[PDB]
Amino acid sequence: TVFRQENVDDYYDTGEELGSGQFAVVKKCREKSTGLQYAAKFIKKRRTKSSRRGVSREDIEREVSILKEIQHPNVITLHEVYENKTDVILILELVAGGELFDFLAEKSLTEEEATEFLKQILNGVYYLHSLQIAHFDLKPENIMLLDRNVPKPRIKIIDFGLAHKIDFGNEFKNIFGTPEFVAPEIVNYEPLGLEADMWSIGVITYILLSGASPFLGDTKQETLANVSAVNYEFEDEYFSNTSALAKDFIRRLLVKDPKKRMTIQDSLQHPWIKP
Ligand SMILES: O=C(/C=C/c1ccc(O)c(Br)c1)c1ccc(O)cc1O
Repeated sequence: TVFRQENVDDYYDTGEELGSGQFAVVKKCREKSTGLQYAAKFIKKRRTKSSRRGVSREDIEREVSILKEIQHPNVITLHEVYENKTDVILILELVAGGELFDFLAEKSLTEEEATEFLKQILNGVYYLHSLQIAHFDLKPENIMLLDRNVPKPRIKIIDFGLAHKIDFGNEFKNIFGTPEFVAPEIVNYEPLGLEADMWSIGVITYILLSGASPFLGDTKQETLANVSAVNYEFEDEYFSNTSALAKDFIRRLLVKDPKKRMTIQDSLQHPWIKP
């Protein structure tokens, strides 16, 4: 699939940089014809077949095709796609309130503050999983707020760069996600499905309530070894006033066997969440 090949700078002006990764940079932008503001994600293309730099066209097209399907209050919306010889440029909904990660560093959350965020995450993941879309990269960095100066900020899931459609209940690919948040089946190079996202939500919930990462080691290999062995515990120093039911929710997500892990529907019916 080909994208718009006119120069993006003829239709948008860019501003503040919003974020920067190995193969992409995101810049605030403004559409000249409407004054409306967006986030432009510039993805570096691969320059040869065998190269390891840049993102393969297959991977870029997969992300675009997923973004084109989704429309939900808790997921980013895609506006337009441009390309040139160097980059594919996704014009995405602007989410300007900052990361859940950075907002976390400002303060641990109470269970009410945590569940208010978590319920929005669960609602977005429920929508995705309903469409058989696995995100495969859920982590505080990919959860951003629309406005961080309200008592109950609204969140959006960003970054569909690892997301896959799961038409057969599992996909057999490598997911090089972030060690602290990937499920044991990713660490072990196993077939992957929607369950991997539910493990990541369990990790996110642990961090939201405690300020601490449950599997984090001193090196990436230690973190990955801890994930595979399900080597975590609730430290009393961090969890002593956290309810048992919040711990129960986490414990039913941080389950090695994906078949025994809570699904997204289970998580919404769990007594800690269900109203
Ligand atoms: O920084 C990133 C996310 C940014 C963002 C900020 C505000 C937004 O509205 C939107 Br959409 C995205 C990022 C994304 C992908 C990647 O491969 C590397 C990255 O660093």
